[PDB]
Amino acid sequence: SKEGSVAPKERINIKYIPATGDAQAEVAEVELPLKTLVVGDFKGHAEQTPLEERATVTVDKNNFEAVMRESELKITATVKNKLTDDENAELPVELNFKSLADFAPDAVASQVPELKKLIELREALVALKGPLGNIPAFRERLQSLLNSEESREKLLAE
Amino acid sequence: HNSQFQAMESAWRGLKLFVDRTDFRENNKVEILHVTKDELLEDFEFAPETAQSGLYKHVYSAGYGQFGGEPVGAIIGNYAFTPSTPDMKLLQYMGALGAMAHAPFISSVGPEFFGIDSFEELPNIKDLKSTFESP
Repeated sequence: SKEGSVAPKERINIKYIPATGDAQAEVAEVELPLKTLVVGDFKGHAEQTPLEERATVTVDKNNFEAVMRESELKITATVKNKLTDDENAELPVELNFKSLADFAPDAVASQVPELKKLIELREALVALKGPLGNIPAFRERLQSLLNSEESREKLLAE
Repeated sequence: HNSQFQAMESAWRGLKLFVDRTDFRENNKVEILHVTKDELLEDFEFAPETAQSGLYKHVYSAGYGQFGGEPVGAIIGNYAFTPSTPDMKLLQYMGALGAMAHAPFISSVGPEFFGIDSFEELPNIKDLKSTFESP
């Protein structure tokens, strides 16, 4: 960290060392944004901490998916069971919401294990419809399964 | 195509490419110094200080450090630099010479500087930033 210089003399000795600079820190009167405080019940319980210790979170369009994920909106309730022939049956659920698409029935039914087997039932039926009507030899062996009733029921349990 | 002929043809016909392009009528001159690259580091080992070297006499004092003499704009290095100690000791003694006479020393690195030993495999290098952070 030393500039190469010459021996000093009656001749003039130019050297290059860059200087510290003068900033003179510029004024900037920033203005006040119209800040609102949305207050109200945003989760499914009553928090045990008193009000003077809990915090306010700032939400804009870019971080709304992160504020919703870190809230852990866990909605646990007992709802009516309409998956069988019982009218007086009930079925509690367990919900974990991390995005705005978790309100949609694609992700609500995916978090209910009684509905994970019904979408998997439908996905197995959409898979059937493609190769069903293309090969006309499927109905030829439906009558063979109509004939072979013993070996068919042994394979349905598997 | 001999190593004594071609290295002494490129170092001399390449000067003619520097003489033919530059317009000497438009206030330009060029000095020609015969050193060898192994002699020059010995000449910086010769003097105890870079301000008493033999190359300092031709860059600074015979040119710039002279009443009425024309000063030196830049030093063309007709060299092939390695990253070894006899070529980082030279450039340490050419950066200090270039900071005294105010003239940058321009030269070139070789194929072996990048560690390829044959030059046409340079675009095959997929990360050149990590090559320079080697011990």
